[PDB]
Amino acid sequence: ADDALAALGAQLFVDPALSRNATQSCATCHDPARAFTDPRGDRNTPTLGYAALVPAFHRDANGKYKGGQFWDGRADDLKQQAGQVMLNPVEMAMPDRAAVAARLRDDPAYRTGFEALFGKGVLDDPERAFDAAAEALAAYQATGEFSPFDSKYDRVMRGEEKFTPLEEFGYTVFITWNCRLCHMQRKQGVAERETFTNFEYHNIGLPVNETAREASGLGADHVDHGLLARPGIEDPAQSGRFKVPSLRNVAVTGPYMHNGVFTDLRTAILFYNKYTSRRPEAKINPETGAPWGEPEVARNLSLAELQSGLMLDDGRVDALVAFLETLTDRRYEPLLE
Amino acid sequence: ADDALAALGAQLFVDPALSRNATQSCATCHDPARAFTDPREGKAGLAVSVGDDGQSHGDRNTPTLGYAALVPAFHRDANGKYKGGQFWDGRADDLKQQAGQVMLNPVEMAMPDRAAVAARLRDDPAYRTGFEALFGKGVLDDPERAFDAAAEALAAYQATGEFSPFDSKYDRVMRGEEKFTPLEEFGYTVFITWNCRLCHMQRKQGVAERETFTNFEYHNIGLPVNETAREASGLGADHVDHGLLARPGIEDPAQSGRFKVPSLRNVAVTGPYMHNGVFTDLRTAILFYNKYTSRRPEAKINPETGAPWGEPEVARNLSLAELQSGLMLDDGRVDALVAFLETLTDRRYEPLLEE
Amino acid sequence: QETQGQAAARAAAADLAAGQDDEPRILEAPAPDARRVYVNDPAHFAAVTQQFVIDGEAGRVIGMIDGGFLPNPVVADDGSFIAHASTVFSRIARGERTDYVEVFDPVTLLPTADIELPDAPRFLVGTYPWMTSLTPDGKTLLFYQFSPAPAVGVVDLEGKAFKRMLDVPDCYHIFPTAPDTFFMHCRDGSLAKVAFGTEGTPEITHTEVFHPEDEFLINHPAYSQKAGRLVWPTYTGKIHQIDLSSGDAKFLPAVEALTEAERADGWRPGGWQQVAYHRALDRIYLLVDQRDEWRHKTASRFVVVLDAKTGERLAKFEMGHEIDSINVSQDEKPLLYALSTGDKTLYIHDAESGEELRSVNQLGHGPQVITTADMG
Amino acid sequence: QETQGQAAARAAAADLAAGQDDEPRILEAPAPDARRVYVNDPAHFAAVTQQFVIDGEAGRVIGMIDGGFLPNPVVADDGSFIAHASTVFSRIARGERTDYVEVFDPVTLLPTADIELPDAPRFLVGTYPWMTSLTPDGKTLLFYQFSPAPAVGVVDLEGKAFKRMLDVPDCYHIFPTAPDTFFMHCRDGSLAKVAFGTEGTPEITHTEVFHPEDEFLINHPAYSQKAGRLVWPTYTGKIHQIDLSSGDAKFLPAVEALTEAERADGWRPGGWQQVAYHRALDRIYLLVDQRDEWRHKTASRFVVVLDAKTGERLAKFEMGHEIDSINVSQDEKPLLYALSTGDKTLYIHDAESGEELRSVNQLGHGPQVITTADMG
Amino acid sequence: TDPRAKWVPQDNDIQACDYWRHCSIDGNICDCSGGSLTNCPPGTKLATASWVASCYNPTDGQSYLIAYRDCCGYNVSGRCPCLNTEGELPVYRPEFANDIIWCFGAEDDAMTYHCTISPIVGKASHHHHHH
Amino acid sequence: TDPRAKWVPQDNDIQACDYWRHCSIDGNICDCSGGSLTNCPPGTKLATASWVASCYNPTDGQSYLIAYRDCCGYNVSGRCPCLNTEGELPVYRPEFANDIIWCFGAEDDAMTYHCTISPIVGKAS
Ligand code: HEC
Ligand code: HEC
Ligand code: HEC
Ligand code: HEC
Ligand SMILES: [Ca+2]
Ligand SMILES: [Ca+2]
Ligand code: NA
Ligand code: NA
Ligand code: NA
Ligand code: NA
Repeated sequence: ADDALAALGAQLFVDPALSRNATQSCATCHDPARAFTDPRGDRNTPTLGYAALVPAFHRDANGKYKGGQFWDGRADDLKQQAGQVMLNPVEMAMPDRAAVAARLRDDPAYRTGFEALFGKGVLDDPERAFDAAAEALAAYQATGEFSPFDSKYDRVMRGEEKFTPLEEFGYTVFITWNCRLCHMQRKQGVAERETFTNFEYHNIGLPVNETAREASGLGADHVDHGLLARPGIEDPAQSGRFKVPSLRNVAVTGPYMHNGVFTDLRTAILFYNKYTSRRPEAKINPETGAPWGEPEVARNLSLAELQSGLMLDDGRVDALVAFLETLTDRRYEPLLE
Repeated sequence: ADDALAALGAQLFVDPALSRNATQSCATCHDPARAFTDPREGKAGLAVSVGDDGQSHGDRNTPTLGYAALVPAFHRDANGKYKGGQFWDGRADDLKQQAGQVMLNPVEMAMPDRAAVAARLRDDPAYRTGFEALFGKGVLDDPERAFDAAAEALAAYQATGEFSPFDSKYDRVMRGEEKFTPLEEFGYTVFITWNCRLCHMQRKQGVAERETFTNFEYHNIGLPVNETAREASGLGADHVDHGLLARPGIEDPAQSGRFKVPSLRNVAVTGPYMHNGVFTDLRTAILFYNKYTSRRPEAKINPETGAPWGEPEVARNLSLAELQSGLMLDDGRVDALVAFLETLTDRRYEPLLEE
Repeated sequence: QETQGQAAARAAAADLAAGQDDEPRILEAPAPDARRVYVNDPAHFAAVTQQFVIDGEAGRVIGMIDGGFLPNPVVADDGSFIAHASTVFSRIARGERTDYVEVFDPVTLLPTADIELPDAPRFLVGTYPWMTSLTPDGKTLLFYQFSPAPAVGVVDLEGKAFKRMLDVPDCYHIFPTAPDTFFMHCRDGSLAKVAFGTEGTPEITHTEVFHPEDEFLINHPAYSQKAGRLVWPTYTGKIHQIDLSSGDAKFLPAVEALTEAERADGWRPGGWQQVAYHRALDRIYLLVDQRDEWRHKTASRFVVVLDAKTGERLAKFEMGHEIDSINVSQDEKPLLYALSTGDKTLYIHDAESGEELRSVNQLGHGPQVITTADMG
Repeated sequence: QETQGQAAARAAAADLAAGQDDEPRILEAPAPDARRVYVNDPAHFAAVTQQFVIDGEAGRVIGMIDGGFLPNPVVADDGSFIAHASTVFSRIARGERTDYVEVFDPVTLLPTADIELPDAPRFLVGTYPWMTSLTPDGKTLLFYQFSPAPAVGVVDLEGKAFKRMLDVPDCYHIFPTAPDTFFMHCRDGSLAKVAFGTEGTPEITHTEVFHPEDEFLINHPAYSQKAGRLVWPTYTGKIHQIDLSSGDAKFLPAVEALTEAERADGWRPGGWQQVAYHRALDRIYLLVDQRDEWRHKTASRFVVVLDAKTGERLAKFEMGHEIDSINVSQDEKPLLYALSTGDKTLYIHDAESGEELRSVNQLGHGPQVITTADMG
Repeated sequence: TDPRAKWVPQDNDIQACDYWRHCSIDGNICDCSGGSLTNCPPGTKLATASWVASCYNPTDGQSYLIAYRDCCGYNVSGRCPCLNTEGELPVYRPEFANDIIWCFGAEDDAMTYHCTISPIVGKASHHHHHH
Repeated sequence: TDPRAKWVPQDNDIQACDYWRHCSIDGNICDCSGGSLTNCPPGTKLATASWVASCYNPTDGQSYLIAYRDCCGYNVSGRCPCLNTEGELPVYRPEFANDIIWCFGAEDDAMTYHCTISPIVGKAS
């Protein structure tokens, strides 16, 4: 049932029959050749790699939200996410659960596969069929293939090899500068399966991505409120906050941030200097030669963490890039420059 | 010489032939019954004295002669502070020069010139004998020598023990003959720990052999004009008594308004107080110093008048470093200082303390 | 047996082996309780100073408070806050002086008020606890001024504002008994009762003179505001007790902390906070030793404990260190605190047996003043 | 044999017996000379600190200067003034921060300038002499800033005004060589020459890289501004000498303060100010001891003396105490100053024989920095 | 006691200067002024800046990254003073340097030094300093 | 050495706590920070206020009044600390009390304690 459930999810994952007009599968936007992101909507498509390590969405005892799926956490976990994305008009866009069940019923392999795991006639019950498909998709993403922990960083932490001087400097910067306040699992101690995110929600004051927003059709009067958009969240302190992404594979999953606003990994690193540096250049996005832009949501910024008092000089930017490239899974190392 | 010269001075000191109309001697204004000060009521009370012409009033209060012989000759010390001399403004270098100045001053003894003084000395057979034995035959025919000799004799007389007996209760107590009352002892401790000691003790540190409760310096403590005395003196509403700057030869504007720190010996019996006789009562002179330290409204009010003390006559060069001590004398400490200053009264003047 | 440092190592090691995570953060002090004790370090007149907040049960520093030049600490008896009157200058020890009162939350230690006192009015003196004092309701702080004359400053902690200076006679120390009344000790040997309003000359009355000029009352009497009991030793260990709990001073019989034989053999109190008073047991504790008559500020090695009502000696403890100040917790089976200025160590003893239980070292440069709350 | 305190007692007794009066007053320090030495006490990171002014010939404290948190002292080589950049806060160690430069008259010790530095721009670090530096004409003080990035502030001592901050690369320390030029040491192993105007980004030029990334250059090199000589030891006692006298860096031949045999037997430099240089003798002094490679900040008990031109060892002195910092006077027959942080004492040695002549104790809480003027 | 001897870590007392996580501490141990091994005392401000050392833990034979953080905004505690410098590099390699007052990022711009905490942030070592 | 023993004056070293003029000093001896027995160190301000003690001089068997004065406006010197209390009375007899910071009258309103000088002002009586 473990292997079998995941194997069913693997077949679903590449099947365009789960899309409104049979045009795209999960693999369309999450290409395994590109760390399960889009090699070719208002938000950037995130990697599926290591998404299975994220806890279910919850409010912790200090009142911080953590975990969940989607950039705004609107899904509790992978199973709930799969159901949402199959029905979401901006992704798979299936009109309803009965339509999904009907596509499944049309395929003799799915009758066999789903009945063996969930019982005879499961595909005749739209709620049970849809829930089973979401569960199989979640199981598939929870396999080792999606989270293999075989990057250079992994090998170095196992003592199998060593960082280069530049990578070791980048590692030391990462763990002593503000990056570790958000892009490490734990506050202290050593994580067993580190994915370079504390699963929290933070507004880092990103500007709108003009061209993506234009193309989304959402209208220029649209504002993306991040976590506040999750149904049931009403707390106005959550407005503009987004889930901290895992930095695993980050070197190969550009463009960056929730809206794809920066094309280059170095730009994403330099953005943090806008909070710390007094140089005129720290104000300028190097990809455009113009000021970064005012925050899309000008409240709830994580100023305590971001206004660290220290600017990254170019050498430390080079070092962080080198360190972030060591978090690339083995099968993606050929993609590095 | 020594005894004989002082004895000649004793005779001169009481001789009204040294005044133009022969109405007054040194002893008229410096009455031995009143610690050598002037008991006579004039147009300004006891604040200022009346001269030989019976009309002219001085603009300053007649000081005691007791202990004036312990004052050093006038000089500038190496720190640029002036010290010593005679008169409230130091305009006489020493007692001998002071004596000549007062004999010729038209506001006081009013002798017209040295020859006139020599003429009076020549009229008296005892003076012919006394001066000739000390200064030589024919001294009284030379007005310069006669006059200088007379001033020298008067200075010598003031340097005798009678004028500086050191027999006050204070001196008795320091010799271990008696004890202070607890109130006197508290007054003494306050005097030596509060700012009074910075001006009214001979030395800055160490112990004086013959303390006279003055360091002989010149300070402006910011006193107002005594208006009834200033009216009596006739010097005018626009007059400013510049204190030490009025000494000939002193030209430094920083000396304006500074007067010689008086010895406090016999202070309890020599009121009224200050260089212009402005305060009748000893307690009022002590309370004056609280105007620099107390924040209470009453501290700016002269208790004798019920009005503000008054603008200083000279607002520049005040000794603020010493005066603005940060600490106010409460009534207990004022009582104590009065008791202590009363102990500086020579034995022969103790009966004056009753009144 | 295991020290705090050892127990903490054992716990962090257990956390590490178990993979337990915790967030680095700012701790809260534990809730004020009867066994909390504060030690102030005037640091031998340094321009800046420190207070240590100590759990007397565990013998653990649980927090600190910085202060300026010779600040006066106070601690509300009910545990609700602590405060001090303090003084700073614009260039360390020179330049513009600012005197101020800070009020602190007793768990976060954050200042909840900072109240400027106009015209730099604090009396700067080696620290005497009853030179700055809270009223019983905790709403007002009263502080002493010496220059230009004795005066008492009134600070409204509730409204967070300086109110006024009161003129007083030539008197010293401030023992509040009500929201608007306190007592002082006067140079003439009486106490003065001062009842004051927002404006107006305060009403001042004096007791009879209760000691002559050659009997010397120490700068550190004990005062229990909740009992209204003022316990005032002299240099020889004679102890005056004054009951202010009715609002007017009633005098109790004077007692002797030392026997006639001990005084003949040179026993005298000495130190800084030489006396403590436990209110529920109605017991007095006095630091004493054999000493010359003018070595009255030296440390002592003994504490005598006496019944306040009868003067009967209940114990004489050999403290085993050079002790400058003592105080007690005001709970049932109290701790006796014994602070060494030279060792910079608070020794915490069982007050019944005198036994040293534990100690807290490295308390600044010259710690001198112990304060506890009477929460009962 | 007769100590300063005994000689003073005799003089006071003679004045009393003679009836000599004298006015209590504020003394002037004796004129600054080659043998004056300054000791700065960072007091183990206390919020307020002290500098001691000492007559090295008599071994006497002749004055003191108060400072704030981790101040940087500088001493004009010609004796005409001293200065520091210092930091205070409005409530001891909390509240609004003010950083400022004070210039002092070297005989009355009165501040003759107090120049605020905007936006609290100093680098707060355990004290390194060459993190704040005077230009050779004394008109300009340069100080290092670390946050948000390496930078150097320009303070005009003549006009008494902060001027501006200079952007620099990833470099450390400030060695001025001209009214408008200084050098810094860069992370990449080069020195940067920085030449600055009234206005404009400075002109910055790097030297060749002169040491590899695993050769570690200590925080306390010696620099003689009058010689243009930068003397820079590494953790192993290899010594870089850089000649700045032409206005550009010329790298002199490397010299080893320790032999290969000594290094294999564990000898390494260690302490705080580990290195001194005498300009007239062209001589290098280094504090060294046997120590593990990561005990480089512990005290050392030996000094080696070497000829700067040949590297030849001239002497090896057993200092007799745990010494953290050294320096020398710059006159002929120099003194060798050996400061112990732990003992709070400056030991004053004959530099030629190395023998201890005298010492000055009670130098605050953790004294660490010695500064002398090069007046010849 | 021999201050120049190779430092010998222990895992039995966090208030002592040879406790294994203090291998590059400079200042005062927070646990001695009302903090704990990894928390600041009340009234102080926890800096976000840090310095790091790879400290060998004798208990388990592993080397852990300790990213020291200062607690700031109070005068130095004066209790449990310690200075160790295992793998400590000069100021131009500031990620390893421990004379710097690492109070950046502390609330209220606190920048005075009170004490330091010793939290673990990783299990690694460095080229210049490995067990 | 025994702190509780009767204090024993000497007239041979002014930097020691048993020097005869220090009989009621509280703080630090100015001679140890660049002052002298009776002068303040540079940079400090001489108070005009004083406290007094009668101190016995073993050189001449005379008791003299020492009118202590503080030097003010600097943090406490930390060198030669001493505290003696011969004849010292509590704060309500302030003229003999020595825990008070007697910096009144110092120039520039200086009120922090640096050290104390020990000048004679008279013979005791
Ligand atoms: C048309 C492109 C597209 C298709 C097809 C698509 N996705 Fe996504 N995926 C996205 C975008 C865009 C987001 C982020 C959307 C947001 O945050 O609102 C997303 C987010 C997710 C996430 C959240 C990961 C995280 O870190 O937040 C998961 C898991 C996910 N996709 C899985 C799936 C699965 C399983 C399928 C097939 C059922 C699927 N995707 C189909 C574009 C797509
Ligand atoms: C205050 C928490 C916080 C801090 C500190 C922080 N980040 Fe981030 N980071 C985020 C969040 C949240 C996002 C997603 C922001 C968004 O898209 O709205 C993000 C996005 C990124 C991305 C883009 C990842 C992707 O998949 O799009 C990179 C690269 C990154 N961070 C690196 C760093 C580095 C390097 C540092 C240290 C300079 C750092 N961050 C500091 C919270 C933080
Ligand atoms: C008319 C009254 C009068 C007569 C007569 C008089 N004096 Fe004076 N005496 C004064 C006054 C007034 C002063 C203060 C004047 C001043 O300071 O300007 C004075 C001051 C002095 C002083 C200075 C004392 C001090 O402390 O400054 C001496 C000495 C002196 N008189 C001695 C004499 C002698 C000797 C005679 C007789 C030759 C004499 N006086 C006659 C009124 C008089
Ligand atoms: C700054 C120096 C100074 C200080 C301090 C000082 N005095 Fe005086 N005192 C003087 C001078 C000068 C005079 C005469 C002033 C004048 O008349 O112009 C004077 C006059 C007096 C007189 C009047 C004496 C007379 O014969 O008329 C008394 C009484 C007196 N002082 C008492 C004291 C007492 C008591 C204190 C301490 C509370 C004190 N003084 C402080 C300088 C000082
Ligand atoms: Ca991306
Ligand atoms: Ca008179
Ligand atoms: Na775009
Ligand atoms: Na919502
Ligand atoms: Na009149
Ligand atoms: Na003139």
